[PDB]
Order: sequence, then C-alpha cells, then structure tokens
Amino acid sequence: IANQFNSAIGKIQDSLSSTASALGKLQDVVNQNAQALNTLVKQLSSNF
Amino acid sequence: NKCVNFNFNGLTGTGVLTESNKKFLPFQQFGRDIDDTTDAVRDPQTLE
Ligand SMILES: *[C@@H]1O[C@H](CO)[C@@H](O[C@@H]2O[C@H](CO)[C@@H](O)[C@H](O)[C@H]2NC(C)=O)[C@H](O)[C@H]1NC(C)=O
Ligand SMILES: *[C@@H]1O[C@H](CO)[C@@H](O[C@@H]2O[C@H](CO)[C@@H](O)[C@H](O)[C@H]2NC(C)=O)[C@H](O)[C@H]1NC(C)=O
Repeated sequence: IANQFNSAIGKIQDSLSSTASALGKLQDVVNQNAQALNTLVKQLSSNF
Repeated sequence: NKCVNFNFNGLTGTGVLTESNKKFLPFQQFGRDIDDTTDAVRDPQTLE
C-alpha cells in the first residue's frame, strides 16, 4: 500500500513536470480573463 | 521622473518618462506593446 502510494505520488510529479497540459483548467481562465482586457483596450482604437 | 504631458515629433502623450535599457533599430522611433499602446520613444535630440 505504501509502495503503490509512493509510485502513485511519483507519477503526479511527472504529469505536471513533463507538461501533460492538465493545468489547462487554470491556464484557460488566465487566458480568457486576459483576452478580455486586451479586447477592452483595443477598441479605443476604433472610430465608432 | 516627473508626471508630464508630452509631445515628441507630433506623438502626444502623458506619463513619467525615464531612461531605458531597450534598443530600437535606427529606423524605429516609438515603441508599442501587445496592447498597441505607446510604451517608449526615442528622443529626437539625444537619440536614446
Ligand atoms: C499485487 O500487485 C502489486 C502491484 O501493485 C504487486 O507488487 C509487485 O510485485 C512484484 C513481484 O511479483 C514486484 O516485482 C513489483 O516491484 C511489485 N510492485 C510494487 C509497486 O511494489 C504484488 O506482487 C501483487 N500481489 C498479488 C498477491 O497479486
Ligand atoms: C543637436 O545638438 C546637440 C548639441 O548642440 C547634439 O548633442 C551633442 O552630441 C554629441 C555626440 O553625442 C556630444 O559629444 C555633445 O556633448 C552633444 N552636445 C551637448 C551640448 O552636449 C545633438 O547630437 C544634436 N542632434 C542631432 C540629431 O544632430
């Protein structure tokens, strides 16, 4: 139980470290929030 | 290092001006970021 658990914690480092994209659920909201501040500012260039 | 309004070569803006570590190529005069907002200018007399 300890060794399966140590091998299980072992791969949880690797899934982040080797970049499995799973943090996408945070990244995508950091992107989705930023794209709105970029969009908001960029419209000040428009003549209306 | 003061809040001033400015006009440089007709480009009008406002802010705190300061010395820059950036290096434009000899033909660029005004910097613009991702946002398309004017973050830096070459001075037309010291050329820095
Ligand atoms: C139950 O499964 C575990 C795997 O989680 C087995 O443990 C492995 O046993 C082999 C030898 O048979 C070792 O070479 C491996 O290193 C062991 N794995 C780990 C993670 O330690 C265990 O033998 C199995 N037992 C039964 C009764 O099925
Ligand atoms: C505008 O004139 C000023 C001075 O009249 C020029 O500044 C000089 O530049 C040289 C080379 O960098 C320095 O050795 C001098 O010390 C500067 N002058 C002073 C008074 O310090 C400036 O280069 C001129 N601008 C242009 C575009 O020719």
